[PDB]
Amino acid sequence: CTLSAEDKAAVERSKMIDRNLREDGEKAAREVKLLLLGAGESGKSTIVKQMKTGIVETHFTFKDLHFKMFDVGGQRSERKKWIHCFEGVTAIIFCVALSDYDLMNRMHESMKLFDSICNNKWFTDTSIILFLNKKDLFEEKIKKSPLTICYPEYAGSNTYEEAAAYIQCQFEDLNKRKDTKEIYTHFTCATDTKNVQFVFDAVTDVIIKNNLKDCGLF
Amino acid sequence: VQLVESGGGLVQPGGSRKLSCSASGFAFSSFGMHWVRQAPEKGLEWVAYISSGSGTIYYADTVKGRFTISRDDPKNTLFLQMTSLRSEDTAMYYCVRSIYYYGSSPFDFWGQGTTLTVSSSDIVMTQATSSVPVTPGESVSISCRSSKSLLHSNGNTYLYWFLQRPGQSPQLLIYRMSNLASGVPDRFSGSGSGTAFTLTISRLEAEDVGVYYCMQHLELTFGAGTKLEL
Amino acid sequence: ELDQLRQEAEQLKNQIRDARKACADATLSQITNNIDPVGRIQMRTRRTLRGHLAKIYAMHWGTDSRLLVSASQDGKLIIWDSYTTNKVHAIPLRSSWVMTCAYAPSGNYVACGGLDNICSIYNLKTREGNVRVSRELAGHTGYLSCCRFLDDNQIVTSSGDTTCALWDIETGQQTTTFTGHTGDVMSLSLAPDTRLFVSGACDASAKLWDVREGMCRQTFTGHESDINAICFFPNGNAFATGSDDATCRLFDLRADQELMTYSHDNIICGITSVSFSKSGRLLLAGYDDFNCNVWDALKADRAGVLAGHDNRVSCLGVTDDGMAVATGSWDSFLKIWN
Amino acid sequence: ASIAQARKLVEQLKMEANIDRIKVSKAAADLMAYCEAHAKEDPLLTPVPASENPFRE
Amino acid sequence: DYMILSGPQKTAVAVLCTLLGLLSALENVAVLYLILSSHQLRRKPSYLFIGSLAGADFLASVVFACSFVNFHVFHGVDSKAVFLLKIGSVTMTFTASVGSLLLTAIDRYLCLRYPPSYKALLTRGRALVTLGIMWVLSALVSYLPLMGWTCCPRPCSELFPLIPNDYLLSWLLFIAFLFSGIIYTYGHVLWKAHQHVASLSGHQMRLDVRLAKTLGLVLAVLLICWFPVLALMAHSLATTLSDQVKKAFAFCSMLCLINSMVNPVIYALRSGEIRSSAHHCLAHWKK
Ligand SMILES: O=C1C[C@H](c2nc(-c3ccc(F)c4c[nH]nc34)no2)CCCN1c1ccc(F)cc1
Repeated sequence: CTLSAEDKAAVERSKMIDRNLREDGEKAAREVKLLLLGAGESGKSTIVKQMKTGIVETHFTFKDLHFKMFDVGGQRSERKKWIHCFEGVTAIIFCVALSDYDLMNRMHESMKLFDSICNNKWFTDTSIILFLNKKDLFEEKIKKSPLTICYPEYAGSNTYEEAAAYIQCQFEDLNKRKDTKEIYTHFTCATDTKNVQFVFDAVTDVIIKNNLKDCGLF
Repeated sequence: VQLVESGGGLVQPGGSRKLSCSASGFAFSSFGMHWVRQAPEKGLEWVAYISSGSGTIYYADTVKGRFTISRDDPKNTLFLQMTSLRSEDTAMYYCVRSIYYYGSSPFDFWGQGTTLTVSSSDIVMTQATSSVPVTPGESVSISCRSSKSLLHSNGNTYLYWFLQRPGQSPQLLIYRMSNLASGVPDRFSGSGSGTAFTLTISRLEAEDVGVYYCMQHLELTFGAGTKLEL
Repeated sequence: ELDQLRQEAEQLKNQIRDARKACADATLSQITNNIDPVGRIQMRTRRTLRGHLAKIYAMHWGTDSRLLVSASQDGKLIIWDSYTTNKVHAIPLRSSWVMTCAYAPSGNYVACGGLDNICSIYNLKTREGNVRVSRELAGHTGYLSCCRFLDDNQIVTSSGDTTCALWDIETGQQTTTFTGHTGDVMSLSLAPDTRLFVSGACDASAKLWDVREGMCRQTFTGHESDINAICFFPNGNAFATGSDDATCRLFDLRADQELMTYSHDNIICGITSVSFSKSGRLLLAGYDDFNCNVWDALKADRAGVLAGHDNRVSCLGVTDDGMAVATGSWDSFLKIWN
Repeated sequence: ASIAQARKLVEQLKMEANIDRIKVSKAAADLMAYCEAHAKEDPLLTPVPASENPFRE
Repeated sequence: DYMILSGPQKTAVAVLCTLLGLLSALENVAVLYLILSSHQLRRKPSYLFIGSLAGADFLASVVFACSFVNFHVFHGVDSKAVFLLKIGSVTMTFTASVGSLLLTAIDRYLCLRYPPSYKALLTRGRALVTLGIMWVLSALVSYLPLMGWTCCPRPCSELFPLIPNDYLLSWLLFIAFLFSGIIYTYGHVLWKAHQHVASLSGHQMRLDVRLAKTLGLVLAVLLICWFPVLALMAHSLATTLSDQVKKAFAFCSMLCLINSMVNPVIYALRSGEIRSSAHHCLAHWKK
């Protein structure tokens, strides 16, 4: 073995360190990571409120599954030089306020942000979970004000059920990857409680599809 | 940091007893543990060794199969089964810690020890002078010689120079030559020239006065107890 | 008025450019046209250091030239012995998002930083046989991009808000603040004399700073994209920059103008790391196309290719005595070449 | 007001432009002299024999 | 004298086997290249099972073609040792193929039973040791008559030239267990997929159809090819076969090779990254 007395002890210490590293990584690779990327202050701080420094981090559990949400809205720096650190994240959560249509326009800027983040070269196979909030204000704002202020080419009526669908399909066709990635949409507000269930179902679907693709079946 | 010994006392030959070494003030789970013996009429003598994580266990060839040693990390303690004792086991027992990595300095801290009164191919080193006058405040050069060359293929001069002060527990002076780490005063310097060993202390002090013990760690037998008088 | 001030600034810039053109006589390639080339250089992998479980973002060689440190996105900072691939220390960080690391010149301290806008300093040689967080430094408003020890009590830190800083570790306070960059600062290099240091940002401009007085000396504008890496020539009278437009540029602070450009028609991806060798005869550049390249410091011609990584090469370093070259990549493997 | 920023930029430019620069032909030969002076102590450039290489695999 | 297969059609099958055989072989070899030269595709542990299946199929085709053509077209001396060796080899590889199918079925079941932790349950080491133990068990079961038997006191079969009759029954039970396991696993996979789709449909059906369109095809191509041979062997076990259908038995043996030519298409070619690697390889090999 031609090793001195101390060399064997050093090798044993290195082996113990390797064992600890492997044990830690095995537990680390079993949790779910979500990147929360709500535009502006459009109800982003609320969803974390009922689902519970530069980067804020949140941990929670549901049905024996561990979720880690990263909020990075306090950076205010060059977004193209720290965005590659988030490869391999399970899903990107996007938040949009439905009452900002008449308020350039906020909705158009949100569209630019969604287009920029959805078609990035680091997110060619990452699913997006889209939230449309402030619905309770939106329905009364619609019954008081028309939608044609934001949308010039809109031939539909002025009811909630049609305007909401029109906005949803206006957001959902901004992706150029109609096959590799999928977009999940939900309508929520402050009083709703079942948001966590929706997130769990969406993430389980994403994980199942990734597993099926990995094993060569797809 | 402190190590407290419990057990010992008056024992008949071949008795059974627990010896405990309790540690407080450091990370016990990352340190290997040694037991050391000092006879009243002799010098120091190694007993047993275990590593971190209970990996390997080593006993002296003259006590192999006679004692055994265990470690309890969650309870943070060290245990020894004092059993099958002869008539020459009456001595003082010490608990020692040692950690091995690149640049480490093992054998740094020693315990207080426990007294034991019982009823009634190795490397051997030598010391040229068994009694030398010493004047603190000057530069002192120290060297020991053995039956083999201590240099390994990795090229480091490899020998431990150690001190025992009269009236209390011993303490470390320098580990393997050509290397100086933290925890010891900067006055020390080590050097080796194949078979020539040298420890130099520029500012000798009463701290560095007492009985030494050149010790090897290649393959752990202590040198002859030589007290350098003032 | 604003218009008068911008007009006079444009006039000053024109005068500076005219003086820069005037003080240039002959290209260095003209002098070094007839010099014996270094020839093809073949380097082989001597060790491979397994253990990380994510991307590797930084590495730094120790002064003893045997121990090194690496930082990964799995929230781990590992110290390796290069001679025998044993793990001396493994330190877990408070935040995974780390993108810089440093190793103290004395060897007692380590530093790290990232997207938390905080620089953490850990003590290595302590009792209790572990590693503890010696000091946390805060005060930046952007992500921390680089850190480099000056001595046991002073460090220099560049952030993403466009400002560098000289700190005091004993009591965490911004001893000096360096401002003047328009875009966020990407990298900094510390001179061997430790009297001046260079900084490169995303405004395609590099600057020289004096540590003591705290005032910028010169400014170099040669590129047309972001600058990702920078380092000092061993002499101390030159430096090199790598950018995203797939070209390297060798400058100097004596003549204050461009000296060399390193580019090829078959390279399109940018440069992530730049390092010299002893005597300053070889440039080592890590590219995004899974590959590393070696350039002559006097000829623009390539000399060698380092392949063997299965992803982008992020960090690259050369020992103090110039005996080995260590590279890391987005696959969790560190490779030592000799 | 942007007058402060413009004034700061003008000041920085005017104290940057005051320094003098030397000719490249003499400022570039220093690099060549340094390279040729230390060319004998480059393990990466010259092939060091395997006897004294700490890395041997 | 044990062989009474005669007529002008023999020459036909004399080429038919080879007219298929190396074909399957070569395409199987193709898979064994693509899964290996990629140097990043085999990092997935799920492809080890498919690689083992491809290799077993190649060995089965190569060994079976010569063994079945020499006996019926060349009339070799066929001493006891060499005959027992080739029979053991063909049985071993044909059992290893079914073992690989069952193992990949278990893998696809794990892909859905524990979605999040699937990346931690099945790694390189576990897959490799399971493959090795399956190969060892198949080899031990196949080479049983090499240990020794005579079928002198107990009358042995007539379809095979001195193969013990109890071994047929044991082998049939072994394959019955394997097939039952495969069917159970691919039933539970579809049940779990349907349950998940139904559960998700509550909040607001393509996955079930996508899974069925492949799994049903796999089951059909396995069953319609392997049922006739086992059925005829079971019939011959109990009945002395007073008819001439024994001459058709060799023809049913051709079915055992018909599976070998479709396994790469159904299994290996289904994966998209395999097709991408094939496209890259063919683009590179234009020089
Ligand atoms: O019968 C089959 C089906 C299949 C099969 N072989 C034959 C066959 C029949 C007659 C022969 F001269 C053969 C020489 N080689 N093969 C021969 N007919 O079908 C090969 C392996 C499975 N198998 C088989 C092999 C050995 C067993 F003990 C039991 C089943």
